[PDB]
Formats: sequence, structure tokens, C-alpha cells
Amino acid sequence: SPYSAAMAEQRHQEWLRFVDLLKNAYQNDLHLPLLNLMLTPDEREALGTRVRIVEELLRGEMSQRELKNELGAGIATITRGSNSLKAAPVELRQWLEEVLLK
Amino acid sequence: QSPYSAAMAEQRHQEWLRFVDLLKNAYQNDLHLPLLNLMLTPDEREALGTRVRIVEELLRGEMSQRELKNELGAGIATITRGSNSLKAAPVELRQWLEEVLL
Ligand SMILES: O=C(O)CCc1c[nH]c2ccccc12
Ligand SMILES: O=C(O)CCc1c[nH]c2ccccc12
Repeated sequence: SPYSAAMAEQRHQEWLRFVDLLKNAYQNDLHLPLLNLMLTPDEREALGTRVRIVEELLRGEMSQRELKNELGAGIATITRGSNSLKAAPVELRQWLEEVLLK
Repeated sequence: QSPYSAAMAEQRHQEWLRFVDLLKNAYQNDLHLPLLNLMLTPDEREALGTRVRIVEELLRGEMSQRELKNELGAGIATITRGSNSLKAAPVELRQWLEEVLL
């Protein structure tokens, strides 16, 4: 079954292999061509927009509807971003607030 | 406001490079795994794990179309797009991938 625990374990090891591959691509200065190979153009654009969503949610000045109109993202996308930021570990959120809100 | 413009193409490039730099620092701070969990949906993370195996098998050249669809669940359209991306990749990236993946 595709929802089995053994399949979730295979997906996890495949994901960690990508993370390690990307880790060493940065060390070899090959991260830009590898990300161009592994991601579609729309996936790269979404990642850039999601950084802005994280920044504005952390800042708390703009409303979610306001966020939707400046970036062209739906309300559902904004809400899923807020869900993900809420579930993020404290150590990550603390670092993001120092980087994106300086 | 229209996404098809030289001004918006420049904005998309800066937003992408900002995520690239953010992820580079996360690797150096060992926050890459929670950052990637924050910025990607689980189905996107699963696809990236699968695309590594597609690249591996395309470079190896042994798996056939039925095997690629049976083992990786990748249809003909996905393999074709992955092949297109690999053909566009610079040699230096392809040299390195054949070393670390095989
Ligand atoms: O639209 C989606 O499905 C992606 C939602 C999403 C996941 N992580 C995110 C981080 C910031 C902004 C949005 C998101
Ligand atoms: O649309 C898709 O299915 C993703 C296509 C795609 C981009 N880079 C890839 C690398 C390996 C395999 C597939 C891909």
C-alpha cells in the first residue's frame, strides 16, 4: 500500500538523500545548476514567494488579505504558510526573525 | 502588476536568490531540515526525493520505461521533462552527479 509505514520510510530516506546531495552541491558551488535541474521554474518562483510570506507573517504588519494582493497568492496558500510556520521549531523561528526582520 | 515584464522577472530573480542564500546559511547553521520542512509541502519533498532517483537511473541508463514507472511511479511525461532538464544541465554538474550518485 502507498500509505504503509515502509513506504513512508522509503520516502524519508529518498528525501534525506536529496538534502545531502544539495548540501554537498553548496560545498562544490553547484547548488544553482542542481536546483535548476531538480526544480521546475514555477517551483523556484513559489519558493521565492514563500520567503516573502514567511517574512511578512513574522513581521505581522500586513494582513493575510493584504498579503494575497501584493504577491498574487491565494488565501489558502497564506493559511498553509501560517500553519507551517506555527509548526516550525522554536530554534528555526528565532533564526528567521533575526534574518528577515533586521 | 503583470508577471510578464522585465521588472517582475528581475524581482523573481532576486526573490529566488534570497531563498538560495537563506538555505545556504541554514546548512551552515544545521537548520536546513526544519527550513525545508517549513518551505516545502510534503508532496513536494516526496517529488524531490523521486527526482533524484530519476536522475540516477537516467544517468545509469539501465532502467527501462516500464521499470521507471513501476519502481519510481514516474510516467512518461515526467521522465521526458527530467530528461530535458538533464540535457540542459552544464557538464560540470553532470560530471559531479555521475560521481556521487553512481
Ligand atoms: O500553496 C501551498 O500548498 C504551499 C503552502 C506553503 C507551505 N509552506 C509555506 C511557506 C510559506 C508560504 C506558504 C507555504
Ligand atoms: O513536472 C514534473 O513532473 C517535474 C519534471 C522535472 C523537473 N526536473 C526533474 C528532474 C528529474 C525528474 C523530473 C524532473
